[PDB]
Amino acid sequence: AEIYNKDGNKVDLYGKAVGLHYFSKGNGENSYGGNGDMTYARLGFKGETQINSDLTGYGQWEYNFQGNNSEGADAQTGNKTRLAFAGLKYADVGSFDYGRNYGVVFDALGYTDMLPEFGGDTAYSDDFFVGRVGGVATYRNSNFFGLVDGLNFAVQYLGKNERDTARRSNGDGVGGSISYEYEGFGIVGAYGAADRTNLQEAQPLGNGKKAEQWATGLKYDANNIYLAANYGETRNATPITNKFTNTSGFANKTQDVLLVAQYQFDFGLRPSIAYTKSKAKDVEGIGDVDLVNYFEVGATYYFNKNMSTYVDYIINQIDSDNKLGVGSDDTVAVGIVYQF
Amino acid sequence: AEIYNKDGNKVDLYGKAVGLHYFSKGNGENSYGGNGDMTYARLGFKGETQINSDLTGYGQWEYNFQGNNSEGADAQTGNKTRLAFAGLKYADVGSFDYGRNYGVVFDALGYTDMLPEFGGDTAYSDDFFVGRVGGVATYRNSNFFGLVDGLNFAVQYLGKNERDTARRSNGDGVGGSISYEYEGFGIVGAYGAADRTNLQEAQPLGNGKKAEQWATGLKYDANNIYLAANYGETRNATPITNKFTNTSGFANKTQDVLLVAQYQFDFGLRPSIAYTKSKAKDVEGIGDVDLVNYFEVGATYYFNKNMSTYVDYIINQIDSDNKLGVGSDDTVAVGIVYQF
Amino acid sequence: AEIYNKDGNKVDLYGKAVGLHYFSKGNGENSYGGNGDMTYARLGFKGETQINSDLTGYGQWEYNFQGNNSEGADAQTGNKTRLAFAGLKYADVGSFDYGRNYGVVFDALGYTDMLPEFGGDTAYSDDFFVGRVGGVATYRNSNFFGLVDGLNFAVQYLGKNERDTARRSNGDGVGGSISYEYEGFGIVGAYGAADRTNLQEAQPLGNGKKAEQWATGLKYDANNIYLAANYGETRNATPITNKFTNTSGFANKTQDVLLVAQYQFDFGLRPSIAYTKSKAKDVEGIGDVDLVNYFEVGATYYFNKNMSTYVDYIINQIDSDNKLGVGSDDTVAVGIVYQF
Repeated sequence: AEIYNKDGNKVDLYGKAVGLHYFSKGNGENSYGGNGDMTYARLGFKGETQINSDLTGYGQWEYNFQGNNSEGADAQTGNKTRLAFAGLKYADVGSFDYGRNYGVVFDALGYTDMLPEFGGDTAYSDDFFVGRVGGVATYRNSNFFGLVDGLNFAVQYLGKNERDTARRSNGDGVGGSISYEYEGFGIVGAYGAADRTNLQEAQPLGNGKKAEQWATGLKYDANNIYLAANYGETRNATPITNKFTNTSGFANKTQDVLLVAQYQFDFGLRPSIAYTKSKAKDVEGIGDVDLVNYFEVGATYYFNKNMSTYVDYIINQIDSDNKLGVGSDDTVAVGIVYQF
Repeated sequence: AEIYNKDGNKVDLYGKAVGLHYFSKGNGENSYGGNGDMTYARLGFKGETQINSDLTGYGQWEYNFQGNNSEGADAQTGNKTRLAFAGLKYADVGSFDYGRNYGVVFDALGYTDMLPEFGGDTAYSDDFFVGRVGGVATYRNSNFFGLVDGLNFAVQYLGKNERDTARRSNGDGVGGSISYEYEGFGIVGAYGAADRTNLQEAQPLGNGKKAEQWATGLKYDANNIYLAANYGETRNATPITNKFTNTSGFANKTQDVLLVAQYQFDFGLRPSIAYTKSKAKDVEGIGDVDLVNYFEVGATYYFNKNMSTYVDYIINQIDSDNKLGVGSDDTVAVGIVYQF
Repeated sequence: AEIYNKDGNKVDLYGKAVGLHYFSKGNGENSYGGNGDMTYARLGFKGETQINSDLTGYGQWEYNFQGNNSEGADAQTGNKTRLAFAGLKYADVGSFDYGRNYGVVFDALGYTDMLPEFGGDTAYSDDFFVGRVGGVATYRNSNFFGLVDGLNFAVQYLGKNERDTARRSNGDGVGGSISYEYEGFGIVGAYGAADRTNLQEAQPLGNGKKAEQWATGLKYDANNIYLAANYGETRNATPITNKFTNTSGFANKTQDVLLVAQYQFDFGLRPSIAYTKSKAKDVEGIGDVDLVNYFEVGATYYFNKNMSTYVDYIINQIDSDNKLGVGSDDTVAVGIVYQF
């Protein structure tokens, strides 16, 4: 909500309290999403100041507070800053921002990251360019310097983040996206490549000095209908774990497909149908194996802009004999959301 | 404070900065409350949106930031989300919310949880139904569907929270409260029962498959006078530790009494007198032993709605030979509170 | 930004999102500031309520959220409450506040703590009176009870904070500051002395039962010019580490000098030149050694009150053979700041 707007500066202080519960069978160790309380809250601010008629400065910060921990020792589990960046936007020359932000390959993966609760499975955090990452310098142009309405592009510089863990690290890299929107249609293409750290190369799964990710996207977004498809491939970038062996690393290559179809009724209801499949190829010792593979059916009911409820159901197609130990059980999520 | 109210949505962003210091003798390892700096801050939001004339949606989130840690390694000690829930309220049919919220037995224990600093000793966090807990689904009715003014009830469903620690866990359970208010008087009754996890049953103190808690409450709240009494009993629910042995678990049964008498002067001062006693019975190897036992004398001075100061003094009656090692020294707390 | 002002209470909710990157050579283990992403965000509130015409109550809380951690296990690294206090201000009698606040010796060290990114090197956190500390009771008088315009003083009581670490602990102590301001000129003097804990005395570096810190300050602050000098000395208070040996403790004595010269152009640019040097003396086994020693050159460009960018460059004069292992490489910091 906009809580301040004076002298050229506007601040939006936003957040949500999500009462959320996952229903699966087991111990929930063989299901898609897990089981039990998943309640969380979000808090963030978004600021924008008009320096002059052509120049805008902006900043954004967003945090995740889990609401399913006790008030004991595990109290901070899962808490974290999601976004933290500041930038400048100038006329039709473009915008530049630096900090913790979305990788450029999410410019394409955002097309299908619209399910009520699940979906967006290949947009991993701290995984080069597909999700939220630290230390990215992003340059974005809209409408090709004001000359081609609807044609955008971006280039992103990713600085090395040598962390304690192979999973959360990355070396330097460069990525870019180009997209075109016209009358409800949109097409995007996005590609990133980066070096891998020593710690990443010491991992038993995956071999290579460079990580690459690319995705394509196609959508139709108008007349209360939302249809979108993504196709992407990664080399040495998708994090995987062999549960049997307890060995971890990156998939040599993945081939990813995500499809979503939703419809927004005027009275508030928004059904959703999706299909997601991600398969790893050439995994040392396993060969080809599915990482993700389901059908989704769900609905969101929007009481208004501040309140909603949803049910999200994953009809998991992972087989029980999946070679990496990837869970095969279904998951149903039910949620009540207040937001401002 | 209400910082936003537009288009049917109102957001209250609230908080406090509490400069707080406990005074006790020792090393403060044999006193009631401890000793030294206890400064903390609170931040929270409360939202409510009017969907239509009969239907309200709401959400609340509240966090505790300790202000007595260094900026080093111990910086997060004691920080945590206290509340995180969202719900819907419909006409006279009732309200339903889900998330981290107060257990239904706090519907009765809240009567005497009014001391300036201490008190509310049996309303433990993450302890089934007596305090703040995760994964509770709460249904509350006011005025018996609009037919009986002042008669309320609630039913609460508690989902299993299988945590790392016996102390912070719980199995499934159901609890309820009924209360009646009339012209300054109020009477409540509240009861909850839940399964205990394996980890809870593996503990050396306490034996049983089910945890039960109930409390009764009586109050008089009018004419600047506040008088309240609680009587409650628990089976297998109150967490205890034998400091000598360093063995921990739950008290087979407890018998709890809490009394409070306060008076609010018009000029700002609010003296308080209270008495609290909680005794465990049938503790393996100890027999009957006091957990809590004191007299309280205190005062709060309210400069206005935003500022106050208080002194809270605990005249501890625990004996020095208490068998579980429960501290016997007095504690004095002094506090300066700014809130919004 | 002031987001609430009604019925005598005003709340300022403030913050910033700082996209920040340090450039140094190495592994950055021999540079002044380190290397890589240093993005962070700040969130805080400042409240003030007018109780009556002579009496004001106030509270402040401020937190640091790092933006250069992954969303994994290291997510909280560096997060912490910086300030948390509440107080009362009465007419010309003075103000009193208690909580986590700046030590009184920062009353003098604040003179030169004005660099764009670095500087303020001897104002360590959780180090008795020179920086932010927990459990301080501060009394401050302005204009000598309203009788001497520009003459101020403060007295501060520091309570023992017996922490897990020698570095973040302190015993009881008392400190004070006196300062005088007149037509752009300001002179301050500040001194604090405290007991040291057992854990502090068990450390291999430094010998003594009491920690002392004092600093003097002189500034000229008017006509867009800012010039300031600090001179200070510490006994048993400055934390040091011998990287070779991996032994840690406090410097027996330090002699500290800090100089800053800045100029504010009307168009937004504010160049800065500074010099800082801190030398430890009588360090067990080393003799005299430099802790800090550089020249700074930098600039901040202020687009307006909400947006700025800066470059801060440290021309390090530490030699490569420095006996404690103190880094000798330069550091360049570049920052884009949105604030509200």
